[PDB]
Amino acid sequence: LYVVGRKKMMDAQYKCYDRMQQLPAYQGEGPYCNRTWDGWLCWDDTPAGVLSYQFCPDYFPDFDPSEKVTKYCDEKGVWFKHPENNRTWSNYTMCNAFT
Amino acid sequence: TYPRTNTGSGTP
Ligand code: NA
Repeated sequence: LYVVGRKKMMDAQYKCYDRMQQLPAYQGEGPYCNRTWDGWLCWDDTPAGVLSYQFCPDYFPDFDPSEKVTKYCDEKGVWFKHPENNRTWSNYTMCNAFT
Repeated sequence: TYPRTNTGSGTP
């Protein structure tokens, strides 16, 4: 089932780049975080100061696809970075918190 | 039951 999860992940990755290529530039106002593939999920252009969220993916057997992933776009329009390694980091912790 | 997926630093 890990072979299938990886395949799902690679399909989503390809689909994410297609989506990011085809959608017009951001139409909103003020600072914002850029659309991005984070490694597991696609995120759209997001206004500064918004905590975006979407369903957990089903790539992994301990992930609950009915839980939510969050990703914080800070008030300068910069995606949250994990303080441990200073790289952009989405919050998947609830995906397998209660397994 | 399965191995636990890492969601910490160095993951997406
Ligand atoms: Na493409």
